[PDB]
Parts: sequence; C-alpha cells; structure tokens
Amino acid sequence: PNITNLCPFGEVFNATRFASVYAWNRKRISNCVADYSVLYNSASFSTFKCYGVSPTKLNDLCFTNVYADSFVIRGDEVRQIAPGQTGKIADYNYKLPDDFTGCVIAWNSNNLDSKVGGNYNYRYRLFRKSNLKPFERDISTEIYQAGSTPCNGVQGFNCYFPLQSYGFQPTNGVGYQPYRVVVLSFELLHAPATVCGPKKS
Amino acid sequence: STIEEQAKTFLDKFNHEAEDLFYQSSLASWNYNTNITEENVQNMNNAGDKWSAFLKEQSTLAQMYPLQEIQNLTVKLQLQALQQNGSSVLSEDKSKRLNTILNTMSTIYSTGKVCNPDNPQECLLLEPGLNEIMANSLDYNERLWAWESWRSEVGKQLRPLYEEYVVLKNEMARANHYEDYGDYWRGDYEVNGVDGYDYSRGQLIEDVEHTFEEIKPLYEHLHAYVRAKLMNAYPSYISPIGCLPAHLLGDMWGRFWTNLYSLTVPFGQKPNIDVTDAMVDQAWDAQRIFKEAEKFFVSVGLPNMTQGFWENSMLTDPGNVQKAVCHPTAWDLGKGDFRILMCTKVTMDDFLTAHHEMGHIQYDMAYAAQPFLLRNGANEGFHEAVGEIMSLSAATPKHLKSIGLLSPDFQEDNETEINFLLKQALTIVGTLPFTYMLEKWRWMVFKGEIPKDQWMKKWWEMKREIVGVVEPVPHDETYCDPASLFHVSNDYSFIRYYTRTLYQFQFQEALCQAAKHEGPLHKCDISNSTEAGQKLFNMLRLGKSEPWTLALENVVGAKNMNVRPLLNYFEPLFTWLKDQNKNSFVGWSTDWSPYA
Ligand SMILES: *[C@@H]1O[C@H](CO)[C@@H](O[C@@H]2O[C@H](CO)[C@@H](O[C@@H]3O[C@H](CO)[C@@H](O)[C@H](O)[C@@H]3O)[C@H](O)[C@H]2NC(C)=O)[C@H](O)[C@H]1NC(C)=O
Ligand SMILES: *[C@@H]1O[C@H](CO)[C@@H](O[C@@H]2O[C@H](CO)[C@@H](O[C@@H]3O[C@H](CO)[C@@H](O)[C@H](O)[C@@H]3O)[C@H](O)[C@H]2NC(C)=O)[C@H](O)[C@H]1NC(C)=O
Ligand SMILES: *[C@@H]1O[C@H](CO)[C@@H](O[C@@H]2O[C@H](CO)[C@@H](O)[C@H](O)[C@H]2NC(C)=O)[C@H](O)[C@H]1NC(C)=O
Ligand SMILES: *[C@@H]1O[C@H](CO)[C@@H](O)[C@H](O)[C@H]1NC(C)=O
Ligand SMILES: *[C@@H]1O[C@H](CO)[C@@H](O)[C@H](O)[C@H]1NC(C)=O
Ligand SMILES: *[C@@H]1O[C@H](CO)[C@@H](O)[C@H](O)[C@H]1NC(C)=O
Ligand SMILES: *[C@@H]1O[C@H](CO)[C@@H](O)[C@H](O)[C@H]1NC(C)=O
Repeated sequence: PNITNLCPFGEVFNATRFASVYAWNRKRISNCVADYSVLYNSASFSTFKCYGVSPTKLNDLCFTNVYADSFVIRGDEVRQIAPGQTGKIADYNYKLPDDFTGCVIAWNSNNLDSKVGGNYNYRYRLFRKSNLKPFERDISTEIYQAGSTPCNGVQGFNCYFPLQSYGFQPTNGVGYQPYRVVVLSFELLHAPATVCGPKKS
Repeated sequence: STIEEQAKTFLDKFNHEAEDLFYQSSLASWNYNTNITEENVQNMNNAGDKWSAFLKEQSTLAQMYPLQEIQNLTVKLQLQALQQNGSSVLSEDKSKRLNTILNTMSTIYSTGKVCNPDNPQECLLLEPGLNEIMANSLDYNERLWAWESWRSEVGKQLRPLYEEYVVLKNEMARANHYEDYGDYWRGDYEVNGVDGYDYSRGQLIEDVEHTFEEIKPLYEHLHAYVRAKLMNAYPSYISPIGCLPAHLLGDMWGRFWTNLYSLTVPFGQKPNIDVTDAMVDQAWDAQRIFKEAEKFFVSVGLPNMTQGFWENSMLTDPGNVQKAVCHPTAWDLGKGDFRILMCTKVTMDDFLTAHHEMGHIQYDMAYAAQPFLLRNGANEGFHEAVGEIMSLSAATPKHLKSIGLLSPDFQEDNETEINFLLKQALTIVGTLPFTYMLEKWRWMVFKGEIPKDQWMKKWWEMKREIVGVVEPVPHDETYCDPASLFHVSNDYSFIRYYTRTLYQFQFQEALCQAAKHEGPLHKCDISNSTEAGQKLFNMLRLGKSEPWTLALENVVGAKNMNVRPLLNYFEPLFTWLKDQNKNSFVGWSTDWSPYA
C-alpha cells in the first residue's frame, strides 16, 4: 500500500455541542481507516472501560459499519453504562445488550458544560411505563399517569411530566459535575469488512 | 396499583427538584455570611423565601396518601417528615400574633442595655463589658448589682409575652395531636417501628433521673470542694452548712464553671500543658494546622478530604474591608459540596476547634448517599458528641509529643494529670444538674402542674434542691429569671446538651475498649487504629435511616443510655477528692440564705 486514509474521529470527540441523554446522538462509520492508538495513549480520558475486545488488539481486528453513540451524563451514573446493569438511565434512557462487544470512553467536562448561574439545558427521562429494549431510543413527551384516572395532559395529582432537567454548577463536587460519554459498537455482519486500522510497512 | 407505588413516585419527583433549590439557598447564605454587603441581604432573602414557599405545597400534597397502609418502613419514615402541619393548624390572626411575639421577644433579648446608677446615660450590653464584668472581676457588690440589674431590666417585660406564648404554643400542640408542647419536643426521641427497638415519648422522662441519680455523689463532692475553696475565698459570705450563692459562680447564669478554675486550682505551681509558643516558634500557619487535622483522620481510617474544600472554604483572616462574621462553622451546601468557615489564629483552642469542625465535616460527608430527607444524625445529640470525641482524643500528651510539639523527653506525673482532670471536670460535669433542672422546669410548666402564681418560687426551690444555688435577692412574681436566657427566649430545646455528654463518653469508652489501650481512660488515644475507624464508620454511614436505638448497637453493645463511662473517666479525681476533704461534709441545707 501507501499513504493511508484517515477516519473522522474529530467531529465526534471534539464537537462543540453534544445532546441530552434521552436523545443520545448516533453516528455510523464505514469505509475508513480508524486509528485507536491516539485514543488509547490520550491521558485526558478517565474511563476507558471495554470488555469484549482487548484494548491492545483493536488495530488487528477488522469490522464493518462501526457505530458511535454520544451523550452527556452525571458523574455518579457512569457506572450504569455497562452490560447487565440496572439503575435509572440504564433501564429508562440507554440500555446496552448483555452480549455487548464495544468500548465506552468517558471524561470530565467541568470547564465546558458548566456555568456560574447553572446549565439547565440537559434533560433526562425519569418516568416510563415499562423498561427499554437494547439500543432503543424514545423521545415521546406525554404526561404520565401514576394512578387510575385520566390526566388529559395537565400536571394534576398523580400526573407528572416525564422529562426532568439537570442542575450543573461549577462548584459542585465530583460525582455531580458533567461527564461526556461516547460508546463505540463493533458489529460484524455478512457483507465484506471495510473499517479497520492501518497496516504498518 | 398499590398506594406504595404512588408514594414512591411522588418522593422520586420531590427530592430531585428539592435538591437544587436547597443548594441555591445554601449558596446565597454562604455568599452573605462570607461577604457582608447590602445586596447580599436581599439576595439571601429572595433566594430562601422560595424554599419554604416550595416546601409548603409539597407538604400540602403529602396528605391524600392515608399514612396507615404504607409498608416498607423506609418509605413511611421518609413520608412522616413531609406530613407535618407545622404552624398551619391555626388561623391567620393567631399565627401572625405568634410570629410577632417571637420577633419582639428576640428583639428585646438582643438589644439589652443596663446603665450604672450614677451615670444613667452610659449603659452596658450583654456583649463584652457586663459579661466581662461578671466573668473576670473580683468585687462582691458589683457582681450582685450587675446580676440584679440584668435580671430586672431585661426579664421584667418578658413575663406577659412568655405567659401568652405558653398558652398559644400549647393550643397549637393540642391541635397537632400532642397534649403538651413537651411532647412535641420529646417526639424526636421516639420510634414506633421495628419490635424490640421501640421507644416512647414518656420513657425519656423516667430515663433522665434514672441516669442522673448515679452521678449525684460526684457532683456533691465537687460542690463541697468548690465551696471550701470559695470559703478560702470571699470571707463572711459563704456558709459551711448551706450552698453557695448565684453570682459567685463565674458567669451570668452559671451554665459553665470554667471561669472559676483560677481560684480552685489543686496545686497551682504546676503549669498546664500549653504549646502556643512552641507552635509559633516553628512558624505554623493555618494550612499546617488543617493538614495535621486531616492527617489525624486519615490515620484513623476515615475517607480522605475532597478537593475544593481547600479552595472554596474561607479558612483564615478576611483582613481588609471584606468583612465577614466568622463564628467557626462547617457548611454542607449539598450536591457534594462541603466547606468550613473560621478566623484561624495560632493558638491551642484553634487547634481543638479545627479538629471539632473537621469531625463535623466528616460526619456530614459520611451519610451523603442517603435520600434527601434522611441526611441528618439519628437524633439531635449524636452530631455534637461525634464532633467533640476528636477534640477529647487530640489533647493527650502522647499525641502532642508525637506531632513534635511537646519536648520528646517529657514526663507526666500525678499533679499535672489531676490538674487537667479537674479543669475538664469543671466544664463537663458541672453543667448537667443545671440543664436537668431547666428542662424539668420547662416540661412542668408546659404540662401545667405549676399554675400562673407558682412560677418563680417553684423554679427557685427546685434550683436550690437540685443544683444548690441560693438567692442573692428575692424575686416574688414580677420577674422571669429563666426567660433571660438565649435558648429560652429564642424557643430552643435544651435537653440536647444532657444527652450529648453521655453519648460522647460512651462512644469514647467503646472505642478505647476496642482499641487495645491499657491504663487510665483519660489518657486514651485512638490514633493509628483502623478497627476503631471501621467501627465508627459502620454507624456514621447509617444516617437517619435507622432508629437511634439500633445506632447505639454497632459502637456499643447496649441500646440503652447508661452513665458508667462518666464515672469511669473521673475515677482518679473522685479518689483524690475522697481523701482530700476529710473534714468538711458533702451535701447542703436548703434553709439558709445569704439575706435571711
Ligand atoms: C481534539 O482536540 C485535541 C486538543 O484539543 C487534540 O489533541 C491534541 O492534538 C495535537 C495535534 O496533534 C497534539 O499536538 C501535538 O503534540 C505532540 C506531542 O507533544 C507534539 O510532538 C506535536 O508537535 C503536536 O504539538 C496534542 O498533543 C494533542 N493533545 C492535546 C491535549 O492538545 C485531538 O487530536 C483532537 N481530536 C481528537 C479525535 O481527539
Ligand atoms: C502513628 O504511626 C505513624 C507511622 O505510621 C507514626 O509516625 C512515626 O513516628 C515515629 C516516631 O514516633 C517516627 O520515627 C522517627 O522518625 C524521625 C524522622 O522523621 C527520625 O529522626 C527518628 O529517629 C525516628 O526514627 C517515624 O518517622 C514516623 N513515621 C511517619 C510516617 O510519620 C506516628 O507517630 C504514630 N502516632 C501515634 C503512635 O500516636
Ligand atoms: C423498601 O423498598 C426499597 C426500594 O425503594 C428497598 O431498597 C432496596 O432494597 C434491595 C434489597 O434490600 C436492595 O438490593 C436495593 O439496593 C435497595 N435500593 C433500591 C433503590 O432498590 C428496601 O430494601 C425495602 N425495605 C424493606 C424493609 O422492604
Ligand atoms: C463582596 O461584595 C461586593 C459587592 O458586590 C463586591 O464588590 C466584592 O467584590 C465582594 N467580595 C469578593 C471577595 O468578591
Ligand atoms: C394539617 O392540617 C389539615 C387541616 O388544615 C389537616 O386536614 C391535616 O390532617 C393536617 N396534617 C396532618 C399530618 O395531620
Ligand atoms: C489524601 O489527600 C492528600 C492531598 O493531596 C494526598 O497527598 C494523599 O496522598 C491522599 N491519600 C490517599 C489518597 O490515600
Ligand atoms: C504519684 O503517686 C504514687 C502513689 O504512691 C507514687 O508512687 C508516685 O511516686 C507519685 N508520683 C509523683 C510524681 O509524686
């Protein structure tokens, strides 16, 4: 071969604005050469916690149609993003399958997504009728009935708004400051593989 | 669906939105107390009036759930706090009258002024001055005059206000399913959940004197020794048969006897252990003091202190026009934010206060995982006891020598040990009868056993009997002596201070027992002991989620409140006092008085 073709990880990691967890952003990646070495050696990333694939052998494997899902969550909830985990956002906002083969990266963003008056532009789902299937996205905004009476879309007794905002502040302690999370999913279907790392000469 | 599910959903909705508003109110209060400007006053007012104006609706909504069907205990316990009427049981007129009464009582107490007879234009206040006069002076006549002036130019107008206050608050309590206001105060010490750990409101009454009767001989011997020393003091005033007067104790009310230490030092020649000069000689700043205080807790085993505490907290010396009231406080602003506030100086008392406040911060940090409504101590007495344990354990000569303050080749002996024990006793054990008598009087007057006419006289003979304090000058019915107190004019419960000492000494004795220490209890130290730290943490992490009877089961092996550790701590002092005053007799006679 000769000089390679880069893959655009800049527009997914260094984006100015992310999206709330209840509407987590999804991106598809195909026909590119991905270099995970620069991601592994980076010191900024706090959590690099990926199970089914050994971290040192990403460049050797060759996949097709990689996926990247990005969002912003609280510090204490980063442990909820794992196979076979339960909580509030794990079962109501973003659920991972139990046979996951991916890789989750999480890092601190206190100086980007915080404001002295408070950043109230991040919302998450709190009430659902039932749990969520893996890799399912729900954006329905309808009043929630916790009793045995119709609500008619007005916040009465036992009728709650399903989505609730975040209260990020610059002086909050660790565990409440916003964290940015991105998960990579490696699927391998029957079509020829295209996405895998450089072949050194 | 079941009611419990609706209650759970309501609580989940409530707590998350309450957290942010509470945090905003706390931040406004911090900004005001750290930077006293006019703007901050109204900012705090307008950022905190909303918190109650939000809590009111949440309290209102938490009544359609019939709290006799909920199970799971924790949900019911959490909902119990929300289902509180407060003061809404009464109409607007009575409520506003009560609020105005509280405000005018506080204003009258906080603006006291008494002028000496010869100059009716230059008065003195309860701020240093009159307090300084009755604290560190020598004349009998001026002390008596100051006592009478303070009790006749402050508490004389408080009598009608308190008389109306008693009946108004009693009516409110009766409206709130409590026949007395004493029950309303005692409701904190009540649990009606798990079997075998239950506790009723009326049981505390029977418990208080049951645990008080065992310490009577120690108080009697201390009273006899202090009276003998005061007889070596001011002549032709004390009687070797009766009990000592009121204004010679060394304070406005006699709550503490610390100011009396100078007159009644056992040896005198032996100097107390003070390392202020040594601390200065090594160039010790506030940062060093707080780092040593943190290292103590780290060595014990408690969690390491978080970043931002070293940045946001105002540790020392505001200095310039940036004024700030700096009563030493520990702030838990919520959302994982903890701070301290103090005007640190280079002195031993600052070291002890730093240890105390750091222990407060540690306890606040321990139970952060509990829900919003359960982030407190098991009862009102645990918090200060936990804070004071570290202060007690950080003043030992061994610990001071280990941090390189005292000389390495220092040796302690009988005299200095007895001196320190007496100094600590004069502050710790000399206040229990006063608190017991005051709380008993308040409960009795709330219940209504003593009528309107039998208010002051009954107060005075119960003070003469329980405490041993006589009349300098009589008061018939026109005064209200107990009303001239901070915790009585501001509507504060007073039985906390009685339980705090017993809890702290039980905790210290248990830790020393499970710390492998040999010798007298007063020289015990819990540094470099991970098992003691683990045992303490296993109870601190509980929060309010469990009854305090269960809380007093992981530190000690008995749920009841016993008083043996106190009698164990002051054992050398007691055995010295037994052979010290072998001629004078213990006890007092209630008939003799200074004026009759
Ligand atoms: C997203 O943005 C970050 C920075 O905001 C990018 O990381 C930075 O990339 C630059 C350019 O390669 C690095 O500078 C280089 O550093 C090496 C080692 O010191 C030096 O020899 C080179 O001459 C050059 O100066 C920089 O170190 C690196 N890290 C930081 C903290 O700035 C990142 O590449 C962007 N894209 C992604 C996907 O993260
Ligand atoms: C709690 O345990 C720590 C150690 O885990 C104790 O600190 C150690 O104290 C000893 C003396 O008590 C120190 O030994 C001396 O060190 C100096 C140099 O600093 C040396 O010149 C002397 O000849 C002697 O060897 C030791 O260094 C010190 N270690 C540390 C890490 O501070 C501490 O005293 C214990 N506290 C108690 C028992 O209250
Ligand atoms: C009361 O209900 C709560 C649920 O809100 C229970 O709390 C959970 O209990 C289980 C088992 O004890 C634990 O595994 C969970 O970690 C607890 N928390 C949550 C959020 O599920 C509680 O145990 C119940 N108590 C009783 C006595 O039934
Ligand atoms: C205290 O408040 C005043 C009034 O706005 C302000 O000018 C000053 O900077 C504040 N102090 C600090 C330390 O910020
Ligand atoms: C509060 O007062 C109302 C009457 O205004 C009463 O119906 C309600 O039961 C009270 N709350 C409780 C917990 O008793
Ligand atoms: C505790 O925090 C201090 C502060 O810097 C640090 O020096 C020390 O190593 C910490 N100890 C731990 C994490 O065990
Ligand atoms: C303290 O008292 C004991 C008891 O007899 C005695 O043996 C010891 O010498 C005394 N110590 C001093 C310093 O007086």
